[PDB]
Amino acid sequence: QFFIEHILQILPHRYPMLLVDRITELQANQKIVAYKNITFNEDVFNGHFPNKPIFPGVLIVEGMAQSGGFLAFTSLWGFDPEIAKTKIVYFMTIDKVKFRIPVTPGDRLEYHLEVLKHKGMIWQVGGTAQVDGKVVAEAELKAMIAER
Amino acid sequence: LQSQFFIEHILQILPHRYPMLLVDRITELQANQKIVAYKNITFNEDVFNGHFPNKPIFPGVLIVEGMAQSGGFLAFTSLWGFDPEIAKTKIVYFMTIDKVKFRIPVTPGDRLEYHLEVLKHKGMIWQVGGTAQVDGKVVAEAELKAMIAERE
Amino acid sequence: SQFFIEHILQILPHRYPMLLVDRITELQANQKIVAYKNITFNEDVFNGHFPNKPIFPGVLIVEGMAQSGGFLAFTSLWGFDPEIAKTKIVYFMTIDKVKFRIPVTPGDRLEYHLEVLKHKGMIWQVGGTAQVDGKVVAEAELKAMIAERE
Amino acid sequence: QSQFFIEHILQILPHRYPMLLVDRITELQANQKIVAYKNITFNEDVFNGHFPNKPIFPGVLIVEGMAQSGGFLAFTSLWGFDPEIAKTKIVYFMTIDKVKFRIPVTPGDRLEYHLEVLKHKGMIWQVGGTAQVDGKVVAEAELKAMIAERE
Amino acid sequence: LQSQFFIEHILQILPHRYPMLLVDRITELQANQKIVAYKNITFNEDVFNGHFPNKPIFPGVLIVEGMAQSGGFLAFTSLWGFDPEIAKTKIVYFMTIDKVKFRIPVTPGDRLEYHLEVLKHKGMIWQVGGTAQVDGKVVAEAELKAMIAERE
Amino acid sequence: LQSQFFIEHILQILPHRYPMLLVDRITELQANQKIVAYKNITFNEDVFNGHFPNKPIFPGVLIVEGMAQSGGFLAFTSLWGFDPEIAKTKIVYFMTIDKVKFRIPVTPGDRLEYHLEVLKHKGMIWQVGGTAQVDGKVVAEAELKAMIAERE
Ligand SMILES: O=C(N/N=C/c1cc(Br)c(O)c(Br)c1O)c1ccc2ccccc2c1
Ligand SMILES: [Cl-]
Ligand SMILES: [Cl-]
Ligand SMILES: [Cl-]
Ligand SMILES: [Cl-]
Ligand SMILES: [Cl-]
Ligand SMILES: [Cl-]
Repeated sequence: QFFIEHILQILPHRYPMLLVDRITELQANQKIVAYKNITFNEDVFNGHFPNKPIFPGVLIVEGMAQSGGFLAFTSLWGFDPEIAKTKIVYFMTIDKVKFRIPVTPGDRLEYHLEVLKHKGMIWQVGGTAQVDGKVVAEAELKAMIAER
Repeated sequence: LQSQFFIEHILQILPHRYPMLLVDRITELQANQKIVAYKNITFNEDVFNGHFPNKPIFPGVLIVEGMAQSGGFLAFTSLWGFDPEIAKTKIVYFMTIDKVKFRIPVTPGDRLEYHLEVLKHKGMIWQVGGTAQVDGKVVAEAELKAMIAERE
Repeated sequence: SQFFIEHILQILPHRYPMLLVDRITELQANQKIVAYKNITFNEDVFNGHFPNKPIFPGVLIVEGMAQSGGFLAFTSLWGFDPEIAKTKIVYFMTIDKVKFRIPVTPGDRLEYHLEVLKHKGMIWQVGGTAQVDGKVVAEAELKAMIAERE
Repeated sequence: QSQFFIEHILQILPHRYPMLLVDRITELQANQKIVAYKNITFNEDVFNGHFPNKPIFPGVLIVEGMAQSGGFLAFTSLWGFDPEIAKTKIVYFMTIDKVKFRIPVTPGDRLEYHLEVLKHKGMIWQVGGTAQVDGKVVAEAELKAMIAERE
Repeated sequence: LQSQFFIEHILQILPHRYPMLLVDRITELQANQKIVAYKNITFNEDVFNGHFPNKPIFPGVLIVEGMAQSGGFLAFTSLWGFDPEIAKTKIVYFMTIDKVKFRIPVTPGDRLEYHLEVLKHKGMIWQVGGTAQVDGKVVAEAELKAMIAERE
Repeated sequence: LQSQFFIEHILQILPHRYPMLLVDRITELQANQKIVAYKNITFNEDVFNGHFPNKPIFPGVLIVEGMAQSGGFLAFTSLWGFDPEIAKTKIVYFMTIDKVKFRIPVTPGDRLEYHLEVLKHKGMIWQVGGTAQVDGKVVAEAELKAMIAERE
């Protein structure tokens, strides 16, 4: 397992845009299973929405893109914080996303992504976000790693 | 129904609030058909503390969000017109997102212009599509379907 | 016995960034409560506690146990009543026998387990532990008092 | 140079969030004048309290943005775009005078700072000018800063 | 109308909220003449994250803002006493600032004391001037003109 | 070893940072014996947004935290003096907290004075006890046992 501290050593994202808390499964060039805890104590809930906290669907996707990003980094150079500290990640395409169940405080948002296709710095992954066994969202995306 | 709406009009229609209200002004609007709006991008926004340190790049997913909110405003006013009292008890869920492509990164100092056109709508379910533009160039394309629902 | 953030928001007066209970999984009147708060990196406290080493504050673990306990005491007397809830305030008088055994970090489901040690009138004494995946990460005893909002 | 983006502004000014009030610089003439701006969006924390339901960019923050522009002008005039010397310098602002507010600034506005050097003697720089939104003057003010060694 | 008001009272009179309410307590007040209030300066303020890293210094412009808010409080209570119901239908507008001097940097642990007197006043327009002090020493001087207006 | 330390010195000794650095200044410091410090309480602190709306009260658990940080500063410096290079490698952790009692609510405008005394110390293990005061009145009491550990 990779914990927050390791996640920090690979992903360029920081607060309040680092939406992955832990990595539970990793299989180079194949897939990755990870998650982020959802708590009321997040600033995003002050406006989405007042008196009715609902984790933004677009942030679920960002969390999936980030999980895929970690798969890309590690699959490319392994766990190398040195190289990681010079790159960043750009979103290229998002497609076929569907939300089925709203994610709320108290939820364990689990990301399940598999590599669809990749070449060089460009990676295309797809999968689902699950809560307690159920699919709350599915999506496909292509992200690109680049030098800062 | 007017065609130009300022931040105060937006706050009376959309349920979104800080830090998730991503539309500052509406420049033009055709009921049940089209809407053009924009959000200014400044370094003085909290998302930039983490995306990314020393390299402020407005998140691509937040661009989608702003396009969806533009559609949501279009949806609501096309349904009930500018009715703040009916609006204060509704929210908006994302149902789907398709064919989005990011062409140019958005940075502090940009005037991110949203252009959404209604592709199909029935009752509460609206499906809009369009682009996000900075200085007349297209920085993003997207298609999305969102649902308006009575808060309960 | 199962209360979600929405039910919690109606009883407790605490709001962001000081509402430290996300869900209530078990509740037995005048006896005990079991609730939890999710710990994620996406929380403002982690910007300074501490940079490059995220560790949920121990005093905030106690705060969450207090809120859980205050919630237990309140509903025990009046049940789920948003009305009365606005006319009352549960503040804590003492805290004691606190012990931190394990660090809580982003990714943990911080579970609160409080029971009613004793109560007399509006003064309630609760105690228990903070648990993460079965282990006891902390423990404490608290005495709260229920009063009229004012 | 003449045009600097947020990237360059970060290497010259010490100001950071939530006090970096200049997004880009569109004009720069050493020892003469500077034209820069900051976008005003609702998605800014200050709007949570100034004011609820009535978002109005604080007037003092406009004067601040103007002060930040003058400082970048002063610094660049002395050493040009030098991130390294930048880290060793300070620009204390000593006084502010003749500031008038004419039109409120709100979300959706492009706050353009127009400043010119009014006097430069030794380490003391005196600048003045206006803040403009869409060609109209929304505020004017005078400022005096001192260049010193950071510590 | 008394002369000591705490944050609870200031909240019911001034329209400013976090992170822009910069007056914590009013210690002295003379209708239409003068007021003495203060704001505690602590490191635990978001503004210090950027002003400046590893060198916390309270923004000079914010000290003026605090003096303005003190003036606004005096102005309002002078005209309507402690009236929260009417106070809710107003906001203050900065009209002018002049003669400001920043003599001493203000930092965490300082009790920023505001001293203002009415230089002129007629209707909603009030002109105040004075100093900001820390432990008896003048940290700043300023003159400002504000206006109380119907929020609509 | 001085007895007066300001925010810039506190920043070199404690690893705490916004929004968990709860000590603004140290007025008295006696090695292995005691420390007197304080934190200014202002409305301009994020914590008051939710504790509580329309009724700002400084969290009691945070008073404790501020007392512990003081005791922690006392601990480190009693052992190494003002050694920033070393402080950067150590970190103090709460082991226990006992006999905590809150007597008076803390609010904006208050100067929260920490008074901690060394009850016992052997190596990296320290037991401190004391009170939190506001204008000579005791608003809280507590005892803590801390541990000075490696930061790795
Ligand atoms: O008054 C207290 N907490 N909350 C009070 C309160 C909360 C809300 Br909401 C409210 O609307 C009102 Br009226 C309150 O008095 C409190 C907190 C800590 C204390 C510590 C020692 C003694 C008294 C205390 C009272
Ligand atoms: Cl959503
Ligand atoms: Cl992106
Ligand atoms: Cl801790
Ligand atoms: Cl203003
Ligand atoms: Cl300043
Ligand atoms: Cl408390």
